[PDB]
Amino acid sequence: MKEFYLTVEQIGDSIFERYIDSNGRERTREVEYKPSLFAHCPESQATKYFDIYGKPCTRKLFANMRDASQWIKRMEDIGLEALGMDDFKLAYLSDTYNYEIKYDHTKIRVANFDIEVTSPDGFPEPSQAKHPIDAITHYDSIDDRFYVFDLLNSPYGNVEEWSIEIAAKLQEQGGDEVPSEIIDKIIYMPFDNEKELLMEYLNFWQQKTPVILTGWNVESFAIPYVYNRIKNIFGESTAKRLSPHRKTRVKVIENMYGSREIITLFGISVLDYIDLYKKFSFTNQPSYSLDYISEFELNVGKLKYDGPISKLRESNHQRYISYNIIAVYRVLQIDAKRQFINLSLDMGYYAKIQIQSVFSPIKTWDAIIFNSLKEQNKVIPQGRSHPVQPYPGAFVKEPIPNRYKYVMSFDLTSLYPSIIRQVNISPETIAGTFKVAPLHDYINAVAERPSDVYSCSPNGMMYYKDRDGVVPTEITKVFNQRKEHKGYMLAAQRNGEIIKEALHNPNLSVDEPLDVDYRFDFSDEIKEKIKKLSAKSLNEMLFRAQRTEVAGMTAQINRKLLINSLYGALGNVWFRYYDLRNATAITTFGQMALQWIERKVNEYLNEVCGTEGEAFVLYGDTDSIYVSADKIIDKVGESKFRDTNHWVDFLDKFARERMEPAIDRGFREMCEYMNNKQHLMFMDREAIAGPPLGSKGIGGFWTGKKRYALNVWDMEGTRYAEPKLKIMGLETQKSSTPKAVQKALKECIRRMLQEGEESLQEYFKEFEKEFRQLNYISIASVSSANNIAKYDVGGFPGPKCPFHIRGILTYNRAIKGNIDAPQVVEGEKVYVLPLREGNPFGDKCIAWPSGTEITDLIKDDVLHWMDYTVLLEKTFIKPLEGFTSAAKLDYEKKASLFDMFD
DNA sequence: CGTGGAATGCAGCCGCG
DNA sequence: GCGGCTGCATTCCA
Repeated sequence: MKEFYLTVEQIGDSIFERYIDSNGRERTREVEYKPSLFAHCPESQATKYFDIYGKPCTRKLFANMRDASQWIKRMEDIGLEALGMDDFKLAYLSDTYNYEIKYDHTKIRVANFDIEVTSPDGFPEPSQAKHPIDAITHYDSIDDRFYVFDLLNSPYGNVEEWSIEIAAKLQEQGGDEVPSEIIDKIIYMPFDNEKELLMEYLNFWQQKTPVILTGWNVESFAIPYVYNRIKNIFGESTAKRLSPHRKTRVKVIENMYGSREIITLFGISVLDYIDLYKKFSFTNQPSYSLDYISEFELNVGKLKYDGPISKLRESNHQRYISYNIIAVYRVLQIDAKRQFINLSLDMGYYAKIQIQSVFSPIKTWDAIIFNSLKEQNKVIPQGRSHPVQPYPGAFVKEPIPNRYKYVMSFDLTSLYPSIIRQVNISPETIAGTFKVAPLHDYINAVAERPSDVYSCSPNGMMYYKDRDGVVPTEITKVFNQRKEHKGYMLAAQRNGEIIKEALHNPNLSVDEPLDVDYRFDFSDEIKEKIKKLSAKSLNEMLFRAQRTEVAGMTAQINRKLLINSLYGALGNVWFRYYDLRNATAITTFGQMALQWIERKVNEYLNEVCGTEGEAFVLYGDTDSIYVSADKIIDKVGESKFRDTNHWVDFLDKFARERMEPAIDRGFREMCEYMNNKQHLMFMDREAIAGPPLGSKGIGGFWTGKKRYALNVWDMEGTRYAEPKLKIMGLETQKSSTPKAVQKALKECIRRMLQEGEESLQEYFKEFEKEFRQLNYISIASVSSANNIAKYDVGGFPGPKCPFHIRGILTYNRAIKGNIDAPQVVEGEKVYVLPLREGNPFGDKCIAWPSGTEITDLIKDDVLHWMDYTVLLEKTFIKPLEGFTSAAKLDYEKKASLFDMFD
């Protein structure tokens, strides 16, 4: 098989690499890699190397990376550019694997673990690791086994062994309900003392050293804990065995008002699934704990248990171990879904970099570009330093707060990557500048044409139209790849149909499954060849037919990820190809583009509706625009439509046959106006919203920028059986809104958009009448408490102490002198509730930890003094008032008309 | 080290017979 | 007594 790398590290003058050799066996090797950097040389000197600017460079082959680094230093002291890949691991990787990397994940050891540390005090700080590790479940992808290490005796109790039989049983049976899929994949290992446990684990760890290390928070907890626990009990060199090259290093990170340390293990790639999630989930959740995410992704979280976790081992050691096992597994399941590990591997090997760098847009693109330029003997620019100079971004139209009955949204395809291609923006394509006129003079097409020789941008930047830019070329390549892969898909879906006929018209003749490439389209000599084929073996020809299709789908996703993570890199000063003028060129262009089309779409909808100067475009936002179709409906009559689905088709037909052509004509003019290298501005109809035909409901409403709601029926050609509410920015997406409320808000909105004023009123009056009878946890506002002691002057609010930080004070007091009371930990979230004066608590509000009910020590009184009026008014009424005001509706009859004023 | 647009809860001032 | 503003807090469109 092809030979690929697992991990690479540079340890002072040496390259340590773990890799899969030609026979599939894992290997590790040390190499005194000889790096090569480049310097500019005179034309007289003949070479095959030139920088991206065409200037000739002489190649310099150093004896060791140290010398190379030393050289770069001297070059900075003289003031001369030092071209070449400064990251020697990348270079080494480029040379050792100069060909499309093809790996077999089946040979890559992916470890997934979690630990348990019984702690009486607070959270057991990893940097200290003051308490014994009483459990470790470590899953190995190569063996597909869960290795459990159980501590039988510790200063916190001596327990019996964990029963697998009991673990398999049902809850109602006194069991732990550990799934039947992993019940036979468990290997239990109890121990008498912790030293015996740690040393056995560390030993197992040498036998099956992970290549990829994952888990939930394993990088900020698990790893540091185990490492420090071992370093303190045994010495530091023993703790270093966690690294296959016996090298570690502590890193420091400052998040908010404090810091945390992680341990770097040379020779391993740590992809903490919590970070992996946050980066590729693209679904911001209110809580990122495994229990929340697992419940939200798997529809079931981590096992349940009674009493505090710090006492679970002493109270029910059986559930304690099972809870540990299930924790590891829950993460494995989420991955069975999102497949973010694979997403990392295939992405890392594409760019040819350390898998853990998949977290950096910069590192990935620098790696991708470096490899391209290298193939054509070109030398990359020297990483230069740049002052963080904020530049303008996307244009967002200030909407007129109001209701909108019919709406049609349109979006531009990959706006930023597109503009880079169309204008041909790149550090080496800069040709010159030109007298810049007010952006508006460009949007209304009244400014002088920038130039008739160079591709231009509204910020005054001019680019060569002939030469191919380095950046643009590279994006285009990825775009072209995403396409060639949809091709391997939209085909492996049809070639799979000519095979799906296994029972439709089966045959016989028992033999091996037909040998053909399911990817590339089938042949006629093979289409007629599948006649005399066994219907039994015919199934395997569909396993690959279905496999290839997915293999394709799992191909474009990665490509769009790169495409989308380019502008950021390019806009990031630490990027090799960064350039402030280019970033502003891309971005300012986007603005002209979005407002130029706005004008066109308005000019057109007026010259089609007869109107003189109507504002059809009610909102814009970076790359999309929302249009009002009201005038278009009235131009035919709502009565002239059978049902809702009838006026919907009308608009769709109108957009594709009238709008698109208008839009494209328009954008083409702009391309000619800016004398761009190529027309790439493409819009597509996105949504179509409106109220149910013959219903007193309003279309939707806009409160302000980024804040609105629509009732959509057709999203990009996809008609819904039931209209879906598209609420954006409103308080329904606000995690801080108590359930009962945030719920009641969506229903308030729905009634507004599909039923009308009167319906909304009926609901509001109902909800208020049935508010007290709602659960106190449900009607409570959630908040995260940061920096509490800063406003805690002896148990009381300090310098303008926040509302949520106040209640924490009233709480810390009410339970001051109790360890059984749920402790409110800094950096976490808490429930908040107002209190009526005269309350035996001191303050006007109280807040306790989240996901937990108020301690029975003060629960009774809290549930007796919580100010119900103040509560509703602030979380329901106040925000609904925001919606109804903009929508021009009342949520309460007899309201005042003059309120809108003063 | 992955870049700009922008929309509020409170918490305290200041300005007026 | 409540009407302007400003305190950065915190989240979210692209």
